[PDB]
Amino acid sequence: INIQEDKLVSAHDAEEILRFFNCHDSALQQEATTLLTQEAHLLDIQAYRAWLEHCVGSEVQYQVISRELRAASERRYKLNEAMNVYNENFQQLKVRVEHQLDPQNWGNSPKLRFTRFITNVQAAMDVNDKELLHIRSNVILHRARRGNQVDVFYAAREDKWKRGEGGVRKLVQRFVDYPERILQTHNLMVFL
Amino acid sequence: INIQEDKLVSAHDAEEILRFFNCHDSALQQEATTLLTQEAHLLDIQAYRAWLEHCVGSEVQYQVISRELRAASERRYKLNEAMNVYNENFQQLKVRVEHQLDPQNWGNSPKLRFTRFITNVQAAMDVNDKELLHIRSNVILHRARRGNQVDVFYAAREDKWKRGEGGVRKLVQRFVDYPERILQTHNLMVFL
Amino acid sequence: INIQEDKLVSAHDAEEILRFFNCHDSALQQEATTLLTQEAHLLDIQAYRAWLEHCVGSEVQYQVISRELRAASERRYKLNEAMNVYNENFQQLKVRVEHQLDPQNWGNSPKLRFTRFITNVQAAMDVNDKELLHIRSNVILHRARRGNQVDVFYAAREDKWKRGEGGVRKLVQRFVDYPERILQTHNLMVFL
Amino acid sequence: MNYNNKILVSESGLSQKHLIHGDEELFQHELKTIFARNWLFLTHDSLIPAPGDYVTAKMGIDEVIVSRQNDGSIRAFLNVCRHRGKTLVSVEAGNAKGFVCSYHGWGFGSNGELQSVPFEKDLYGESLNKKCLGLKEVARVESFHGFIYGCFDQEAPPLMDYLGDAAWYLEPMFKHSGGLELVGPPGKVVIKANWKAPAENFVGDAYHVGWTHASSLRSGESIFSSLAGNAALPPEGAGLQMTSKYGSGMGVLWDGYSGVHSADLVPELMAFGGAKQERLNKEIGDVRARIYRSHLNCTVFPNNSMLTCSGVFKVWNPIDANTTEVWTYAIVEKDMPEDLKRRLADSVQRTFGPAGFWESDDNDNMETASQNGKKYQSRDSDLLSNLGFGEDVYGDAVYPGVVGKSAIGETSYRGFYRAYQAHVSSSNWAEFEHASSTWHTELTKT
Amino acid sequence: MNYNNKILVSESGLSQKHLIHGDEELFQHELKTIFARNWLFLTHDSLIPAPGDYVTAKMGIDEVIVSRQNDGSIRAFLNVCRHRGKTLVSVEAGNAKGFVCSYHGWGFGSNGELQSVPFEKDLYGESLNKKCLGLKEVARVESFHGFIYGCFDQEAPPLMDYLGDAAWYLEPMFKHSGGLELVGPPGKVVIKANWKAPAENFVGDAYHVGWTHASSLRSGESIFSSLAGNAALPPEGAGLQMTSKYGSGMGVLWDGYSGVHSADLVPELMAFGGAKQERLNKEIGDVRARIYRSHLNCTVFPNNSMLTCSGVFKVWNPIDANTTEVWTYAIVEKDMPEDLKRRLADSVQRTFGPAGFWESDDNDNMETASQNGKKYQSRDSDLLSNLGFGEDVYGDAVYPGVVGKSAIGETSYRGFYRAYQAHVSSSNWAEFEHASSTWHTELTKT
Amino acid sequence: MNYNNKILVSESGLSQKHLIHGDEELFQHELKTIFARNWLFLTHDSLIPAPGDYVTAKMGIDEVIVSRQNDGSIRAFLNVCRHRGKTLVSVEAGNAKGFVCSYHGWGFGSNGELQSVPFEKDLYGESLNKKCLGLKEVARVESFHGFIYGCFDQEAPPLMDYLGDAAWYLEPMFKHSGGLELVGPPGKVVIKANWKAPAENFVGDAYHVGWTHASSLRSGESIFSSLAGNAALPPEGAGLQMTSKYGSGMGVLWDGYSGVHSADLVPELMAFGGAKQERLNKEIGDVRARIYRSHLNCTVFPNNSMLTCSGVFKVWNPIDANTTEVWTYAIVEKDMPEDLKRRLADSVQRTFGPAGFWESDDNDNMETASQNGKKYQSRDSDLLSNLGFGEDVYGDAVYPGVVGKSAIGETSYRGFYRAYQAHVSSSNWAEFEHASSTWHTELTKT
Ligand SMILES: C=Cc1ccccc1
Ligand SMILES: C=Cc1ccccc1
Ligand SMILES: C=Cc1ccccc1
Ligand code: FES
Ligand code: FES
Ligand code: FES
Ligand SMILES: [Fe+3]
Ligand SMILES: [Fe+3]
Ligand SMILES: [Fe+3]
Repeated sequence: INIQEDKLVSAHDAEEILRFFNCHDSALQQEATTLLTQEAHLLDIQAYRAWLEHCVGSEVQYQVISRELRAASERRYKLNEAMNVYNENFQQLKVRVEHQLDPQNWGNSPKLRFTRFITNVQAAMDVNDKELLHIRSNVILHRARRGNQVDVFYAAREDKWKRGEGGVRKLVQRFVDYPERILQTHNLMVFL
Repeated sequence: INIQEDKLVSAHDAEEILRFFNCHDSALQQEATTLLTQEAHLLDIQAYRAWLEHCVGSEVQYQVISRELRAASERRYKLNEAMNVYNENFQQLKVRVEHQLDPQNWGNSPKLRFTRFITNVQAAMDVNDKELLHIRSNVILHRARRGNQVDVFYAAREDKWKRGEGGVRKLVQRFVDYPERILQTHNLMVFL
Repeated sequence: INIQEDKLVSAHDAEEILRFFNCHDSALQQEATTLLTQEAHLLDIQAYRAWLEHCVGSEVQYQVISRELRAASERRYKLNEAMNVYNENFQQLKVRVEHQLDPQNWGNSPKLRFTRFITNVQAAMDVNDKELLHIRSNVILHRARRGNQVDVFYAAREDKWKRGEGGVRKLVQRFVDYPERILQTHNLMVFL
Repeated sequence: MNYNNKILVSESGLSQKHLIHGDEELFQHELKTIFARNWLFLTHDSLIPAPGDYVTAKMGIDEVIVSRQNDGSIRAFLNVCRHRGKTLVSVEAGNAKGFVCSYHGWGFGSNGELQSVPFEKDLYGESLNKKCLGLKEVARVESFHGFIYGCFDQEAPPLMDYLGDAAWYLEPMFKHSGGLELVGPPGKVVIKANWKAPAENFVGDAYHVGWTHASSLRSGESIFSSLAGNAALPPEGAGLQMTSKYGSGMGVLWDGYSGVHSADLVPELMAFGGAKQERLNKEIGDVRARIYRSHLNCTVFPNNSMLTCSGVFKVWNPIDANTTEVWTYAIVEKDMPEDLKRRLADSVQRTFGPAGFWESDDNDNMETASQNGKKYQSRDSDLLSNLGFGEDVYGDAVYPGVVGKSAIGETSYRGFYRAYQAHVSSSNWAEFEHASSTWHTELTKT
Repeated sequence: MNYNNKILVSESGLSQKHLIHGDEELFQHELKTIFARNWLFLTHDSLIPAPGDYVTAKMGIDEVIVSRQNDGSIRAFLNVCRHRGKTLVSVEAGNAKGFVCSYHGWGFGSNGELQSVPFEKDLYGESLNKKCLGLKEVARVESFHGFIYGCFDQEAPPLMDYLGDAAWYLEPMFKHSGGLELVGPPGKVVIKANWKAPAENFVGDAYHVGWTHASSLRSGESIFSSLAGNAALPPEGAGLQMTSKYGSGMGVLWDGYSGVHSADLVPELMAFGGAKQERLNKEIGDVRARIYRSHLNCTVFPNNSMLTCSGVFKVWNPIDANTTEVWTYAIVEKDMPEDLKRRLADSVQRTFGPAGFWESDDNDNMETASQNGKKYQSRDSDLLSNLGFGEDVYGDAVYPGVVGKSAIGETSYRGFYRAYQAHVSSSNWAEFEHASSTWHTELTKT
Repeated sequence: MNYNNKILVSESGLSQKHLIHGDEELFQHELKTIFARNWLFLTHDSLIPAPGDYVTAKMGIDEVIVSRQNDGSIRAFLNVCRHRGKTLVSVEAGNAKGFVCSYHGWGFGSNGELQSVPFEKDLYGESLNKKCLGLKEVARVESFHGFIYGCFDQEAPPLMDYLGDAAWYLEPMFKHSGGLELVGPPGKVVIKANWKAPAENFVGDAYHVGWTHASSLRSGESIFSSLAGNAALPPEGAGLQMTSKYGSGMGVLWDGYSGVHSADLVPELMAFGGAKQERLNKEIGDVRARIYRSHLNCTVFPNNSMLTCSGVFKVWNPIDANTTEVWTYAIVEKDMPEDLKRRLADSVQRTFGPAGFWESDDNDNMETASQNGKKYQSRDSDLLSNLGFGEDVYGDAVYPGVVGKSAIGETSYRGFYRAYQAHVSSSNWAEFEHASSTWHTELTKT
């Protein structure tokens, strides 16, 4: 990709493409698929502690941004381009997990229902850190509650996973640039 | 998973996780993916007879439940927790298939359009019955009819498949706990 | 499939089933998955030139139809059954790509956000043309723009891919029969 | 629209303006003159049998909490906190001695009383009059053989009188069978129809069965199956239709005890119903014992319907003029073997539940008939319900109410819509009564 | 709002209150005074050529069945059963001798007559007056060279008179070319705009083309392509604008026979149109033969538009004040080679269909201009259509109607909105006529 | 509904009819009497600091462009083209000397002037009066220490007077701290609540904190954490409540400088605020320096709220009676270290942003309390705000406004709703003033 020719493509997106076009490792794509499917299963059944213990690295940055709408031709206005819907370290994820599990979280009664659909999995080892695994995947996340509330979330996820305690691969970075500027789902209180 | 610690997790869900975390068989996950993709293809083109003949075991239980909303802290009220949207044996599935194919089913003219998206496939052989295959998968089911009617269904499916006539693996149990309590899709007249 | 018995099945759909039930090649399904995932990635980041260069054959027919609603029992009325939402050769795709990239395409500022979910991939080599690869897959396409506009498209894609320049497999035919008769997405200005 | 003057339903209930299924202003008017005035189904004893048991239910567009009291009675209250109006209860069923609001923590008893306010002494001192801050209570709650109905209007007739002539037909199954139980939880589905479309269909529409349900009749092998595709008209004396002063009505299809149930239940049911009928002959006489094991398609005005013997029990909960939330329960006879009750409940949902293949046959009929009521050229058009007019009787020696002695007709439509029009044009029960003093004469003209 | 008095459109059509694109009460009023009163496009002979052929169409928010009769005529009927109001036909096109309702099985003929009622003898006896139960028929159905229009109002002018001065401009392509065919089925898409936004755009908006469609002009290489990004103004005498008494109007862009079609069709089309023009010179004279092969952007009042030569044919079907269902067909000349017709049809959809890249350029313009009409500070604001005012003529020796002799202006907006205001403030055709007795004088002031 | 006569808010603001959260006609009336009349938050200097910088903002349901002029001033204009009403600007922020419409290419300056019209000379000649075609300008735009508010009503009091007694409480943080910056872009989420539900909650609801936010208090370890699950009532003198003539009000929680921030920020914040307080003692006195580092939950009437020290800044943008678009910014003190500002901004969004776990606790409370206002049996019910009534004072020697000298009460609800009712029943500012001439006496009765 030449972003001077492909005018709509950002430098960041072009860099990420390059990562997966190169050394395609079939076995790695399958390991990644397993990792993400099991992670999604834990989240869907609301096993948030198990998710932290099994899927999330101590050094994690879990980040979801919302980017301000700017002109495609904009070149002068240089103030903060995005805010962080999430930008969590492990302890901050733990706070959110405890908030979910608290018996006085009134919003969680009756129990919520989550269904996640993970697709378009791609995987590639980092060039310089042969222990760092890049995984890209897309998620549709369906949340249903209280009879007739239904919220569906859609996102692409740029992950880094690395082997941790016991040799288990764990999430050390998740980055999502949320595609909808104004949320129509009451909140973004779901783990993408 | 310890459900005393992971307070939001049901005993049933914790049992099902355990099934897939253990002996991971890559080839089995691929066989399962093929099985479910072909099943979904038959259903999407409304080949309901072919679906019965090729995908459904004579001993099948095809079950979709709707669970009443109860307090997370509820411990005393012990009446029927769920109703069966579906709870069909083979003959009952056949009745539904004949109803679909009947030329006086006025609702089927003009012809419906189905598109199914199957994701998050997991597969594991049963411990005790080495011929029983457990398959878990999620479905998004899109049904379009009559110009501007569009209904989208979302569900997780807990299946058991077993080799039948000709050695063909067939569905012997499907269990779905439908995530939305009040349906907003006119009906649930689709085979999840 | 016997379409005399399976009354709801079209001759075309029955023919396409037959294609994938026969020689199942696991490696081919994986190659196809990679091809479609990379194609979807290029489209999602709006690398339309790269998509043309890397994914689209010079002899392509890119076709999306909308079929008029007719009675299931209809046998006499024989006028044009469908119109072409798309029916593009390579040059016509190029026109559409240039239209997307034009700096005076006002609709593209602020920049659109695309997320594609590709599932149900099936692949089979053509019987007679051993260089022609048939690939079937389903797509959910999410387009978000201008704060609160969200459009979701759903479709099954019947593709033919063939090795071109440099031995790269490229799309030589895509056929989609769009499932919704009346679009509720403002337009169908997305590459399915 | 002036509801005092506007003729929405013509004399004798012969026709109705199509706008009644589409007009939102009329829907709003119905909240007052239909739903706030009449008896509405809440629950059954079997779903809240013990002290502290509660369910939530809709009454019109309002939500109520329905609770078994310590003394064995049932009281119902608006599911709305008396402080800043938050919804009190977010679940569908449970057991509790009270309900605490998740906003500021006010605690109400199962009896609706405001029992506790956090830090009351420090904050309100002695100034908060909790005695005046009880949950807004449903004025009237009565039981018909375990079936619990509510009414916001203190002036309503007792539930038994409200059922009028329909009660006589329901009693063999509801009372003399030893009693019914409601099997929950219900299926719940939203359809894009006016609540009146399914209500009118269940109250009196046998005509549609052979054609609408052709595919279900042919596929399921049930006992009404000879009707499939209008292949055969039921014989003379196959049944009757009735209607009543306050709008409730039903069709009676003689002997149809296995109802819509597929052949896999027919022999067992036909044996069970016949056995109980033989016992009932001695108690309530041959005719009423036969009614017990006859298929009744009934609407209890305004929006509760049922198919006895089939065991289908429906609430058509109104949302707006073209939106209805359908609740589906199963009814079973208490003395049926437990395994039969379970299979009957599943069969009710199989045929008429969220994925009920019979109920699906009705979708397009109800939705389009309703939505067409909004279309400009149809608003002032006349929906016809004249079938059988001029052949109805009143005061028959055997069968009470306004009765059409034929299985298929529109007798029950006419009585339903006569009552509907009388309510819509009235400001209170006294005016309804005045508007209804010649109700049966109006229905039996010509 | 008092529609007798409220000035929604100012004198000479110079401005309109922005609320007209957003006000739901006015939308409801338009159902009566615009859609129930005026001629609306239904179909073409080419889509229902044989006896029994039918299509469904919208007329306003109503749906009709449009059927070729045995005698060769066309009749149209509300798609609503006369019994309980169910939608009769659920498909878009077919061939049938009649239509049976899926609710209770009533059978209507292609001629709208109630022909059969299931078990009529046993149920209704001789009491059902089927003669009075025919489908509600569209009062007026007329053809303009194969293009079939309907009108619910028996009092409307004949379609030809209704087209007024616009007919003269359409005739070379619609009549003298040997005739047009409509290629179906149409594309169908919902946009979040008022129906008037695209109607006004097609009737008279050449100004927007260079800027709105900059990207499509630059990318497609069509013959109007010099306009891209307002790089170049069309020369003097590049075209004209016209409007008429009953609201129809159009722009004329001289010689633009290949229209919006991309370069891959330009040489073939320019050859074909020029060849036919050379023949037509002898028949209808040079000017009219030139009009035949000139690009006309036209709205047939109220909600049917077209681009001749480009071959785009549109119905803007109203749903509510900010919702419109867009139907897109292709028009082709009957004597074109079949392969050219096929490629032209695909090109119409390529440019202006559901994925029409030109039509997509217009989306935000129409949707936001419409939605802004609901915003509080904009409701009472004035949309301007004064371009070219004071330079229009009437009664010209060569070009009839109210005419602006320039390619770009707002002449056709003014005539469209003058007619719109006259209808909205009138209770019937007689009042419209009275309100329109000085229509051209009003438009040519100053 | 007659808004002159209808008592929507009872004397002394003691109660409000529940319908106010659900009634769409009243919502439409509020567009006129609340949103078109009062001061509404637009942006901050920090988001448009340089000439040409602009943002879009809502004012009620209207959208405006807010632009920094060359002279350093700020002007705001309807985001609507003066030609055919298209939305001019489709982005949220940028820098430009002007805005060109994508429909017909009209070019407006950053000063709102119509500066260019494509081909003006050839098309309009000299006839287009561009001087009269400037964008519709917001009549009043004023700054409160960098915070920019707009008002469509030229007759409004100056912003400073409008803030009334609330200004005294805001000044230590807004002015004497050296100044605040707004960190953008905001989070944006739609909730299904009336705008008044969160506005009333932020203006005066400390009561809900311990119970609603039990889980967030317990999980986050913030400094208000002893409140979790109503485990502990704040001591005597923990804070106060105030309200003002024009409706703005707030709670004051003494010393709570780290606010809702989780323990990871508590020590740093408590150190920083205390250090600045020690400097401020000498400047503005001990009490006001203490107010600077005290947690203020404030609503600037009608729909702008904030938590000082926590740094949460909210706009509750109205969509309809049960729909609100929530904008969330972070406020930081200009002289904080940049790293602290960044972490504070993230923490504001962590707690109260689109995925704010605290804000999520409030969802069901606001949404259901609002939606219940549409339910038939609740419309005429009374929402209570009587806590602390009869203990409020006015004209206190230290704390100005109508003041309740307790941390938890409903003082600020009463003043908010008193002002609301006075506006709703008034046609202009003069009538509001007349309706408010005994405002504090009304609030301090008994
Ligand atoms: C109204 C539904 C019905 C279903 C079966 C028999 C009679 C009536
Ligand atoms: C109004 C659309 C249009 C398109 C091309 C030429 C003239 C007008
Ligand atoms: C109204 C929200 C709030 C949050 C924290 C403290 C005081 C008030
Ligand atoms: S709203 Fe229920 S306690 Fe306040
Ligand atoms: S509604 Fe058509 S036959 Fe009854
Ligand atoms: S609408 Fe803006 S230039 Fe015409
Ligand atoms: Fe039915
Ligand atoms: Fe255009
Ligand atoms: Fe709160």
